[PDB]
Amino acid sequence: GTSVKPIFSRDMNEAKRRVRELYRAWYREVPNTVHLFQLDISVKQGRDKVREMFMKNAHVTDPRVVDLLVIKGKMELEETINVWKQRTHIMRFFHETEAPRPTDFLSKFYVGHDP
Amino acid sequence: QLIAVDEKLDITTLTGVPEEHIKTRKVRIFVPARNNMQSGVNNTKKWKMEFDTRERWENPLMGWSSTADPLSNLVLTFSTKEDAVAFAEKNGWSFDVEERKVPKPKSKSYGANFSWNKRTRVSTK
Amino acid sequence: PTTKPPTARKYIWTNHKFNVSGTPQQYVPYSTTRKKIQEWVPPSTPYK
Amino acid sequence: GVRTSPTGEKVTHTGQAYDDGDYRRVRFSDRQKEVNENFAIDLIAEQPVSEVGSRVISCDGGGGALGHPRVYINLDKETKTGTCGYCGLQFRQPHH
Amino acid sequence: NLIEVFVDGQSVMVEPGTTVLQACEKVGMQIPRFCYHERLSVAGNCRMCLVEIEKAPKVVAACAMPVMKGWNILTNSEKSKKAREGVMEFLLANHPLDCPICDQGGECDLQDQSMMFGSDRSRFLEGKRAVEDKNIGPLVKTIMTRCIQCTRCIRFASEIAGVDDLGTTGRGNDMQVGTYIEKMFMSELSGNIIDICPVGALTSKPYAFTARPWETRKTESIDVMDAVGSNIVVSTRTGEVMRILPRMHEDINEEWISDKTRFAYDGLKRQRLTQPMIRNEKGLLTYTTWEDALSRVAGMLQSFQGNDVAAIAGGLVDAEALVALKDLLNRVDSDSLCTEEVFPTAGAGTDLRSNYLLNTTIAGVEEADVILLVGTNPRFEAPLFNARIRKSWLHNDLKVALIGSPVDLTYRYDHLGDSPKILQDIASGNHPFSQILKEAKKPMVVLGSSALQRSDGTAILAAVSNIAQNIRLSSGVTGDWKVMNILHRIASQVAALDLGYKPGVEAIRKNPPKVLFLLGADGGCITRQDLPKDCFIIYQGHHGDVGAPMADVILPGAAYTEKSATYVNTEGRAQQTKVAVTPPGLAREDWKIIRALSEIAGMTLPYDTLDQVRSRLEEVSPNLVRYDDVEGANYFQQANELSKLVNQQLLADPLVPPQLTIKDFYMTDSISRASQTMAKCVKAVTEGI
Amino acid sequence: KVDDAKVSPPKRAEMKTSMESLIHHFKLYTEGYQVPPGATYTAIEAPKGEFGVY
Amino acid sequence: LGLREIRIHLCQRSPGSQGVRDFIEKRYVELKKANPDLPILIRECSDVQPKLWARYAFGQEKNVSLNNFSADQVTRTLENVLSGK
Amino acid sequence: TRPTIRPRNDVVHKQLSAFGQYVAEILPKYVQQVQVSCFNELEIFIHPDGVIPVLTFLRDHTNAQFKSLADLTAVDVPTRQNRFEIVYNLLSLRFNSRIRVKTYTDELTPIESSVTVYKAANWYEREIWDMFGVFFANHPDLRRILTDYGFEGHPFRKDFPLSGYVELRYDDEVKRVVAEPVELAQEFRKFDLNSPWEAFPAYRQPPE
Ligand code: SF4
Ligand code: SF4
Ligand code: FES
Ligand SMILES: [Mg+2]
Ligand SMILES: [Zn+2]
Repeated sequence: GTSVKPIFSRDMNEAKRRVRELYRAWYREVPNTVHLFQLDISVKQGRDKVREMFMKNAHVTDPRVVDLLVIKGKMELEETINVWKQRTHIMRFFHETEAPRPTDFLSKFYVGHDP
Repeated sequence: QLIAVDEKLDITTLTGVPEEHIKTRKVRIFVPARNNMQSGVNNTKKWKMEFDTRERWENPLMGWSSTADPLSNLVLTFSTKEDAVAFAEKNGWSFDVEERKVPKPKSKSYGANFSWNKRTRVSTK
Repeated sequence: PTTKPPTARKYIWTNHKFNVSGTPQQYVPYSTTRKKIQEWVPPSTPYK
Repeated sequence: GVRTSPTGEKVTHTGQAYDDGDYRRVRFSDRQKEVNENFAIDLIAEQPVSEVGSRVISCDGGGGALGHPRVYINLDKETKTGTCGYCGLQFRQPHH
Repeated sequence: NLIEVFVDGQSVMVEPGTTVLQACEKVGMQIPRFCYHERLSVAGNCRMCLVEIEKAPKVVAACAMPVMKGWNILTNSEKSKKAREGVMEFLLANHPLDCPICDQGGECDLQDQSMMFGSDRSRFLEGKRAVEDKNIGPLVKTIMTRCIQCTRCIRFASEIAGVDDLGTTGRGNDMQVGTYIEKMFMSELSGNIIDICPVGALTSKPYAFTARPWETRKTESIDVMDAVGSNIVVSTRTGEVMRILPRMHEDINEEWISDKTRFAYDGLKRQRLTQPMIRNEKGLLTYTTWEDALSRVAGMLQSFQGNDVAAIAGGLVDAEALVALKDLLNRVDSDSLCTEEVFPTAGAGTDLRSNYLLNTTIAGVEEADVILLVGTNPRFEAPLFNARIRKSWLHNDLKVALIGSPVDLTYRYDHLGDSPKILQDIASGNHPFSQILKEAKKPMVVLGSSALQRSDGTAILAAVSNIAQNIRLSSGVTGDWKVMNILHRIASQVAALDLGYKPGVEAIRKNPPKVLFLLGADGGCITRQDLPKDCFIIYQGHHGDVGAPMADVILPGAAYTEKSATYVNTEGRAQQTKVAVTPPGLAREDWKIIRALSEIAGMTLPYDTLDQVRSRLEEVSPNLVRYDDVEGANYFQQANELSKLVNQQLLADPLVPPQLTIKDFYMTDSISRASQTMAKCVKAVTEGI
Repeated sequence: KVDDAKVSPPKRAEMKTSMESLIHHFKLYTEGYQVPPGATYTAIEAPKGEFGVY
Repeated sequence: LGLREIRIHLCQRSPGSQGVRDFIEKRYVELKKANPDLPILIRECSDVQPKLWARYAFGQEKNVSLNNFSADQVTRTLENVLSGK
Repeated sequence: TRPTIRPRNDVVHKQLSAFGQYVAEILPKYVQQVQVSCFNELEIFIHPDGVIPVLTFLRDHTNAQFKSLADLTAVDVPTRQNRFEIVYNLLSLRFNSRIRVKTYTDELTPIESSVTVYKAANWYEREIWDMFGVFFANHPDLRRILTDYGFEGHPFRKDFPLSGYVELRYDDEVKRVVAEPVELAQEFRKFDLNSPWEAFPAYRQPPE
C-alpha cells in the first residue's frame, strides 16, 4: 500500500534519533556487562563490537525496518542488563571458536565447492 | 497521517539468515515437472521455490550422508509466479524463474486407426 | 521352558551372550555398503 | 559361510570389507567386528526344490498370517524353477 | 466454429471432434485412465474412463467418445463412481500382491487410482492368475503377472519406435503381452515403455530394488549424451545419482528420451578422475595437490606463448568452461583453440549462426512437406530428431528421402544412391527429386554433421546450399520457412562454434603446439605421434579414457549431473543443467579450475562467480544467455554467396554414417564407454540372446 | 477402528490375502491418508484443564 | 595494433539496428571476401544496444556502440577498426 | 445409517449462521467475511485494525459473552501479500459456544495488542512475536518467550529451516558452551509424499 502504517518515528529522522538513543544506551552498558559477567575482554573490545553490530545494518533505508531493529536491540539490551543472558551468549557475539573462513577465490577453490 | 516508503521492500536484516546464505544463494522458481512414471497431473498445479544444491559427504561412522547446508530441504509453495518472485525479492536471495510448461492441445480421433488411405491405420489392437 | 520348550531353528544361537559392553567383545558400528565411486587406475607403463 | 579378506577382516553377507590402506580399520583394534555368521543366500541354497503337479502354485511363506502375502507362481517354463521372491522358495513341475 | 459442451453444468467451448476426456481436462478435471496416452493412439479397452452424460442411459468411454453440442458431462456422478469402482475391482481382483517387492511401489497408477477412485475391500474369493515372465533384453525387466493388458507398450512400440515386435497372443483371460518368441526388444527408444507402463510389469533393470520414489530428490537438468538437448530429471538419493527420467518439452524432447540418455548414468561411477595427478621421475602418474598441479601448469604457460598453445574441446564441455579456456589462451596471445569436430570454414564458416544451426527447429519438422537427409543416420546420431521425423511421417504423410547409405530407419523412405553425385545432380535439376523439391510447399534439407568430417565436407556443404538456393529461387522467396539445416551430434559443438572455436583440429596439425590443453577431449584425434617430442599435455576432465593416459598433468572436473552448466543443442537453443550432486573427491568445476589456473599464472580472469562467467558469455554471444529462446536471424543468402566463390571436387566415395547399427549407437562417448549397462547392451545386441 | 481402509489400516490377514487391502496398507504407511482442506480447533477436558489443538 | 577477431551484436527486431542489419544484408559479403581469415562473429541481442567488439592481441577488447547507425556509419566504423585509426 | 460417516448438526449450523449474520450486521466497519464450516465452527475475517473493537464486543456484549480466550496463534502463508494470519479462538460459557476471529498482517505492520481485553493475550502475543516476527503495538512486556537468549530469526516461519542455522556444543578451550554453524552427521531426508492424483473433487480450483 502507498500509505503504509508506521510503527513509529514517521520519517527517517526520528528513526535515526531512536538509533542514536539505543546506541547511547548500549555504550553506557558495556562496562557493567564486562564487570558483572566477568568477561576477559576489554571495555574497548565491547564498545567496538557494539559499534560493529550497529554498522552492519547501516544500509537500511526503511523507517519501519529501522524501528524493528531498534526494538530488537532494546530487547537484547534488556536481556543483558537483567543478567538473563550468561557469559555464553555475550561471547557468542564474538564467534571466538570459529576458524578464520577463507574469503579469496583461490582459497575457496582449494578448500571445497563453496562459492 | 500514514507515511509512505518509495523504496523496494527488504526484510533481510530482520529474517536473521546468515549473510552467506543471503548473498550466495540462487533459488529456482518453477512449476515442478510431472513425474513421468505416472499420468496424474495434480502435482504440477503450484509454483515451487527451491534452493541450489550444496555438498553432501559420507559420514566416517555408519557411512551416512552428512550435510552443512541449512536450506537443503527448504522448499516453498507459491500460487503464482508473481507471488514467488515478490517473496524471493523481499528476502534478498537471487532467483531464476522458469515459465510453466503446459501440454499443447492435441487432436485425438479413434477412427483414425482405420483410415482407408492414410498411414495412421494401426496394425494391431 | 521345561514344560513348553520353544521351537528349534538352525540359526538360533546355542549359547546366550550377556551384555558385552565394556569388553573387547563389544559391538562396533561400521558401514555395510561397498564403495560407490571407482577411481581411475593410471597405467603402469610409461607413455614416453 | 564367512570369508577372510587378505587383511584378515571377515566379510559380511554384503561383501563389506575395508581396504588394506583404509584408516577406518582402526576402529576394530582391541575390539571385534560384528559379523553375522549365517548367510541367507547359503541357507536358501541349502533348501530344496518342491515338486507340485500344477501349472500355478501359491506361496505364503508358511504359517498363514505369520508369513508373507500370498503370491502365485506360474510353473510353465521347464528350463528353470519358479521362485517365490518374498521367501526365495523354488517350485517345479514334475518333468520326465 | 467451437461448439458448447457442459462439464458438471459449467460451459466449455471446445472444437468439434474433441473427446469427453479432453473437454474435462480443459475445464480442469483429469479423468482416471490406464490405457489412454495423449502421445499414443486411442485404445479404449481398460474402461477406467467411463463417465455419464446427463441424459444418456449408458456411460461413454471418455477417451474415445467425441463430444456433441449440448452434452452435460457428469464426472463425479454415482454412475461414474460405480463404473470406476467396478473396473478397479476387476483389475485388482486379477492383480497380484507384489507391492512391497515391486519397483513401481509408491509411484503406481494402479495404487493411486485405487486409493482415489476404487473401493477399499476385496470380494475376490478365488485363486489369482499367474503369467510366465518374458525376456526382452538387459534393459527392461518383465514381471508379466502384474500386467493389466493396457496395450500401451504395443502401441508405443509400433507407432513411435517403428518396431512391431510386441503384441498380444491368445485371447480371453489368458491373453499375454510379449513377443511370443525369444526376441529382445532392442531399440534406442526402449525405456519409454518402462516410463509409460502404468504398473510394475515393465521396470528398469539397472534401477531394480535400489530405491523408492518418495526418497528420490528430483533435479531438473538437461541431457548431454547427444546434440538434441533433451530435458531430463535426475533422481538422486543421499548424494548419489539414482535414476534418469524424461522431462516434458514438446518442442525438443516430448516426454521421450533415448536409451543412451536413460541408462548411461552408471558410467559416472567408474573410471572417475578424483584427484589432481602429475608424473614422477619414473614417468608414472601419481596423485598430488591442486597447488602443485596448477603450479606446474602455470609455469609451463608462462614459459610458452603464441601459437605454441592449443586447446582441444571434447564432446561434453560447457559454455562456461569453453569461454574460460578461450580467455585464458587469449591472455598469452595463443590461438590454437579447436574442437574435435570438423566444420567447413571456407566462406561464411562460423561467422553466421544460420550456417551451422538446424534452421528449422525440431518442432518445425511437423510442418515440413518434404525432407531430404544427406549423409546422416538420425536414428542413432539424434534419436529424438528421428522420432520427430517418424511422427511427422505418420501423421502427415511426410516424404522422407535419404541420400547415401540405406540405414534401417524406422519408416519408409526414398533411398537416393550412395554418393554425392546424386547431390550434385539434384542441384542441377536432372534428378526427378529436384522436381519433387520444387513442387513441395515446405521442403527441408538436413545435412548430417557426420558427413562434414570427410575430406570434402566443404564441397558437400556447398552442394546442399546450392540445392537449398535452387529450392528458394523456384519457390516463393517470401515466408519465414527455412530450408537449409545441419544436424549436429556433439553436445558442446554449437556452444563452441558460437563462442568462436575453430572447428576441427586442423590448426593443431598445421602448427604443432608445445602446450596442449585437452578439455574433455577423449576423441583421440590428436596424439603424441602428431605432437612434437617433449610436448606438455594437461587433460582436464571427469573420466580417464584417452587424454588422461596420454597427458602429463591430469585435472579432475565435474560432470553434467555435478555442475551447473550451459549447453546449446543442434537447433541453437541454449539450456542450463543444474547441480544434482557434487564432484567426487577433489574434483572441481571446470571454469573454476581454469580461473584458478589463470590466477596462479598471474593472468587472472575478470570473473569469479557463475553470474560473472555468464555475463562474460553474454559479452561474447548473448544467445548463450537467452536460454529458452530458439528463434534467430537467417543469413542463407550471405552463406550461399560466400560458399559459391570457392569450390572443390566431391570425393568418389559413398556416404557412410559412422554409426550403422545399434551397437555403434550404444558406444559413442566417455560416459557410455565407462558404463556397465551400455557394455551389457552391446554384448546383447552382438551375441544375441 | 473405523471400517474405512482408506483411513485406518486393515488387518494383517486382510493385508496378506487381499490386493486392495495390501494397496491400502502400503499407501497408508508410506504416504498416509489425505485430510480435506480446512481448519478446526478441538478441545477436551484433559486432567490439567482444557487441552486443545488448532 | 594487431587485430584478432571482430564481433557484431545486432538485435533482430528493434529499430535501433536497422542500419546494422542493412550492413549485414548487402555489405557483409564484400567485407568477408576482403578479409577471408578474419573471424567476424555475428550474434543477436535482446534489449541492449547493438555493439561492435574488437579483440586484439593478448586478449585486449574494445566495444563501440552501434545504436541508431546507418549502413554508411557502420561501414565507416568497421573500416576505422580494420585500419587502426 | 452410515456408521463410518460423522453426523451433521443442522440446528447448530443454523444457530452459528444466524449469529454470524448478527455480528456482521452489528459491526460492518471491520467484518470482511463470515463463514460456518460444515462441522459447525464459526469464523469471522475482519480488518486488522478492528481487533480491539471486535474482541471487546464479543467479550462484553450480552448476546456474545466470550469471556475466555481459548487460543491465540498465527499461520504463515508466504504466497500471500500479508503472510501472517492472526487467529483468536474464544469460548462463551454463558451460551456454550466457540468463535474464531482471523486477521492478517505482514512483517512490518503492527497488530494492536489485546491484553486489555484478555490477560492471556500477554503470553500468547509474546509467543506469536517470538515465533513469527509479528510486533504487537501496546504490549506491556514484549520479548522472546520460547527461543534461546540471543536467538536470531523466528523459527515457525515457513522459510526458516527445520534445523536452523546454528548449533550448540561445549568447547573446552574457552571453558563454555559455544554456538557454531549447523552441521548434521545425517541430513534430514526430504520425502515427496503427495500423490499426483486429485483426492477431493469438492475442493477443485478453477484452472485460471
Ligand atoms: S504394479 Fe502397482 S499394484 Fe501392482 S504390485 Fe506394483 S505397486 Fe502394487
Ligand atoms: S506391459 Fe505395461 S504397458 Fe504393456 S500392456 Fe501391460 S500394463 Fe500396459
Ligand atoms: S482410458 Fe478410456 S477406456 Fe482406458
Ligand atoms: Mg512402469
Ligand atoms: Zn513364499
